[PDB]
Amino acid sequence: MAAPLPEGVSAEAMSSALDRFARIVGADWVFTEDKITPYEDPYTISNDETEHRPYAAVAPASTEEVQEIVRVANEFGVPLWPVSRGKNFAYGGAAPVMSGTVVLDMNRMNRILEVNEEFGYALVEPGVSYFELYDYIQEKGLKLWIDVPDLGWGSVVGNALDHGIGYTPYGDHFAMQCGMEVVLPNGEVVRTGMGAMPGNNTWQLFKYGYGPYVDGIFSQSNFGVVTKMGIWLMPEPAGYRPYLITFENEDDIETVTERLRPLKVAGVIQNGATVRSLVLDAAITRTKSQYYDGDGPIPPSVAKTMMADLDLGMWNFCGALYGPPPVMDTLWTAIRDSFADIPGVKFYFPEDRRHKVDLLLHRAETMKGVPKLTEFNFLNWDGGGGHVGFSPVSPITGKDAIKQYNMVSSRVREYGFDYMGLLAIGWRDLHHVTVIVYDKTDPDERKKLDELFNILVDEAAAEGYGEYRTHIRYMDRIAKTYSWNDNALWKMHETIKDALDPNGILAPGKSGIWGKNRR
Amino acid sequence: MAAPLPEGVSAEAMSSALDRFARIVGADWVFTEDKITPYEDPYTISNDETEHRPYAAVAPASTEEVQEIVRVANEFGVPLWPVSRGKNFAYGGAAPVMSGTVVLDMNRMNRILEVNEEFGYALVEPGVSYFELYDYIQEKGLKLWIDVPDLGWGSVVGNALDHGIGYTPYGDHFAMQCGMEVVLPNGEVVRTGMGAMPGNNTWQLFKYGYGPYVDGIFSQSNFGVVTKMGIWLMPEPAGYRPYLITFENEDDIETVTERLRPLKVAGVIQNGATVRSLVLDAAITRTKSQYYDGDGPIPPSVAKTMMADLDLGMWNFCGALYGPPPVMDTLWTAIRDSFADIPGVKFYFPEDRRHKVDLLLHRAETMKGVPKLTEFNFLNWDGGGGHVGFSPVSPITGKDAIKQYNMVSSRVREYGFDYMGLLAIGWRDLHHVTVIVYDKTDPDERKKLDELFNILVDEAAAEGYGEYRTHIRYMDRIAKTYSWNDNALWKMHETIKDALDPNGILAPGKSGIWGKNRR
Ligand SMILES: *Cc1cc2c(cc1C)nc1c(=O)[nH]c(=O)nc-1n2C[C@H](O)[C@H](O)[C@H](O)COP(=O)(O)OP(=O)(O)OC[C@H]1O[C@@H](n2cnc3c(N)ncnc32)[C@H](O)[C@@H]1O
Ligand SMILES: *Cc1cc2c(cc1C)nc1c(=O)[nH]c(=O)nc-1n2C[C@H](O)[C@H](O)[C@H](O)COP(=O)(O)OP(=O)(O)OC[C@H]1O[C@@H](n2cnc3c(N)ncnc32)[C@H](O)[C@@H]1O
Ligand SMILES: C=CCc1ccc(O)c(OC)c1
Ligand SMILES: C=CCc1ccc(O)c(OC)c1
Repeated sequence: MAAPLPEGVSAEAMSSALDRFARIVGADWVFTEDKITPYEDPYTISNDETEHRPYAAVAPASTEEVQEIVRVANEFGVPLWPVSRGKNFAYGGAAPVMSGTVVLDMNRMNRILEVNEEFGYALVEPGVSYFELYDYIQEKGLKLWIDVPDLGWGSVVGNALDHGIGYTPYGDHFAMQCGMEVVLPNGEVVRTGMGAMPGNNTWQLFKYGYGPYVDGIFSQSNFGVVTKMGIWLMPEPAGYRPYLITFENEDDIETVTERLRPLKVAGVIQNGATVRSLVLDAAITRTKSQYYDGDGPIPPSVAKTMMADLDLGMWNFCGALYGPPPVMDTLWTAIRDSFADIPGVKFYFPEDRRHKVDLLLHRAETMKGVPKLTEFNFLNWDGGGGHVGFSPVSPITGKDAIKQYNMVSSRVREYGFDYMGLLAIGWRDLHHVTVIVYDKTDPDERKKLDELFNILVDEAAAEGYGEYRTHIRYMDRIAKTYSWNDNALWKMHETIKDALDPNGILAPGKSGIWGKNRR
Repeated sequence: MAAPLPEGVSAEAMSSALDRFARIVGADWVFTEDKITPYEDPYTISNDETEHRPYAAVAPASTEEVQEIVRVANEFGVPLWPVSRGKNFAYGGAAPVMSGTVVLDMNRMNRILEVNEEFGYALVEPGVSYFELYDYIQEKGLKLWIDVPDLGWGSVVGNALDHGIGYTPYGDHFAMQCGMEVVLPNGEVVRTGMGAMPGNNTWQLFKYGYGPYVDGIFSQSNFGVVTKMGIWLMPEPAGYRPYLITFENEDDIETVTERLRPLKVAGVIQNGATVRSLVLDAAITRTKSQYYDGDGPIPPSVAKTMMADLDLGMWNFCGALYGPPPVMDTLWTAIRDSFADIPGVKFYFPEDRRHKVDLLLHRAETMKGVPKLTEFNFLNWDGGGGHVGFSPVSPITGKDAIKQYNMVSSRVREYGFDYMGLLAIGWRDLHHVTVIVYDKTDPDERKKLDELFNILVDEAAAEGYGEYRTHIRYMDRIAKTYSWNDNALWKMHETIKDALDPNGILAPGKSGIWGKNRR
């Protein structure tokens, strides 16, 4: 039941590390036994209780405390798993790849250092939630919008660092980053970009500074602990019009994707708009048992009944227009005209929706940066479960979108799960995120889910498709798919890992990076 | 006369390396003795003939040749200076920081691998010029625009890697980079992003791939040799209207900058528009001798004559509108109304310019990505010179812009040069590039220029202002300005440098990064 020590670390070295942590942060902020529960992955996959088990957690309240924790980790060989808020649900929560790792929980580092209206940026510590930043802005009356993922309880910092996405024009969270403070694995502190200039007034204004542009190496990484991050924020626009376009046929995603490509590449679709499958959208407001008594995935009659009941299609394109009315009118003509000849297509603004509790009314808040927790509802689809994200990247091409749709949905449904797919529209790509809802308390369901997930990764890789982000359980497996020139890129990451973190004390296994002591 | 050997490298070691280079590339493509002259800085600053002298150059035609050159460099400890085209004029040309370095000239690697109209991207080798990419697009009738710096003979790759800028909405060249192939300092080759996925179709569509985001560490860097690079390209817009707004008073730049800020942060100003001083703009079509017979910088009465003769201001704001006419009309109303109340303001479209050879008619081409060589015209201003760029970063704030103007123009004029100032508007910053035109053939003028440059650096840094880019001569001095926490950031760069390049054979001194054998 209890976590094992990490390999190569004695009870004495662990015990000396945890006493030193308690001196740095205070005894109230070192969590070791009954108190480790929140750091376990909430959505279990393994049936092996020795896997992904944190030994303890430590909750610092300053950069100095993070530095001291990292120095102690080096002294005793005790590996850390840094998290900003640790809400990485469906990718492991706050749990580490390697059992015995100590979570470094930066929740209590929740200072909003600055929100600047005139330049549209925030400078935040890692414990700052989307709810907290949003509330600060509303309280101060600042004419800025934030960009939120579906769950507002996450970290502005942590989500961006994991290459997270939201649903406004600022939906590429890491792309909006500007300036960061990093505790390097030796416990030294650096500031990137203009933050390296003493007395600067440009840390959050100009990304590069001078010399190598290194901010990105601390994203999806174990090269450092990020303790402050700047992020650009969108000025409140002069107008906002959310829309939903629904498609009748699963096979419409091919032509729909062809039509989205020129609109997104030219920026006529201004936001990280989405195309969401029926069940993902139905599960926000309904449960399977309201339409079907069976244990399988839904049959076609059930899909069609849900579509007619909820005014949803098999595919649901949710986007928004932003700016002065004459600009929004022009963009709407180009978007509407692109879809208007597909048989079965329907166009909605919010005023056109029948239900008070409705997909479009919900996503209208998301696409103006309003944090919420409504998306958690899809976990009740089959009575209450966990989820995991299978998140391959696609070109914005109909051939690829319908290929991935067919490959993923056929397998998910074969293993007894409904298909719940998001196509998140990036600058030149789709993130295809399949959320697989399963009973995480049931060892037989966990076994099927694990087998299915390995199949989806292998079949996607055999088609030249890689994941952008993954669960702690599969980080090695995904690294091994990026194998060009005999794993050349991971050999370079391991070179950088050994130089910055020779003792391998930061997040062993994050993104399949281990360091020389554990390779 | 001849370059010295690099310190620590024997005549035998150099001779053995150069013979091995000739076996790799062919004896015709190793340049020594008289064939070295194009690799010298054309715009000399030092009065010491032993400084910034390349020993030789080698001109490979494939990534494989680049890899074998790098392996031989490691074997003999012979340092390389990689350039894509080596047209870095005003920052050293192709010349190295450290005398005795061999230039690794990638001009002959000039394949356009792909230009993709429907996804708006190109994949290019380092030798591809902006002319070549532009001409390929026009010949194939592809509906794409490129983004050019003022000089079209530079490298799409090399300019981006040095954080170069241009004048369309795609003006931040490095920001539009997607996917690269790098020869690491050990001679191994890696592909970043989705390039690491065998059989991918997403290298130029999704920046990150999976894991640490490293593309940035190879910009303004000596961490590797970039051999292929993707870049996003703008779809040809539905319309295009370039404009010039002129201001009568040198002090107008304070209020003008205050008004530019909200327009830029909200994206109403769609491109990397520019505010250029009178002399920089006058010098595109006139010489000082046509207005003034005096020895040094122009007096106020001569400025007023020039302004009325050319329809220029003390400050000239050159931008463009892009997209459908209703969009261009809406953005123009916001831009025009922001400046309308400034005494002495004048607004011009191309049809309003009375000169046939004119600043606006020239920059109208630049702001739709037409490569040209007309910007060298300003070098005629005082009878023929070279130039160096003093390039501090500023907030988009009136107070900062007028402070930098006063600091820089005072000192430049005091040392006998005219002030020629560009404020290139980025997303949240101004790049303030002062081009100092000087008689590069005169040791007394080079001594004044060198002393002036040192003063501009030290005075800017005393005000918390750092340069985004600099000349080879000043790379150490600029690195030493980014000194926060006892030079913490450069200690990290040196850690990564020693891990990737233990022999220190890539570009010692680039961005003030030397490697353990030479610091
Ligand atoms: C189940 C689920 C998940 C989900 C979602 C909807 C549901 C129902 N909607 C999402 C969305 O729309 N967009 C998105 O990007 N993610 C979405 N998710 C996934 C996930 O829940 C969220 O992304 C969530 O916000 C992530 O958690 P949080 O924001 O708390 O981030 P974290 O756990 O602290 O950090 C993630 C990992 O990054 C590394 N890390 C984080 N902080 C640091 C610092 N400061 N230094 C170094 N590394 C850091 C760690 O590897 C950490 O595990
Ligand atoms: C005098 C002048 C300069 C100038 C300009 C106008 C005038 C009159 N206008 C500019 C503009 O509008 N925008 C801009 O960014 N620069 C402008 N300049 C400056 C300069 O001349 C140009 O930027 C020019 O394009 C740069 O030269 P080029 O494009 O040929 O680039 P390079 O010399 O090959 O590379 C520059 C440095 O980067 C590193 N490097 C380059 N390639 C590699 C590869 N493949 N791998 C690793 N490092 C690389 C080197 O340090 C190289 O010296
Ligand atoms: C409804 C799903 C939203 C979602 C978006 C992006 C993600 O990476 C993700 O991971 C589990 C979930
Ligand atoms: C006319 C000046 C254009 C210009 C722009 C950016 C640069 O860095 C530059 O360097 C000298 C020159």
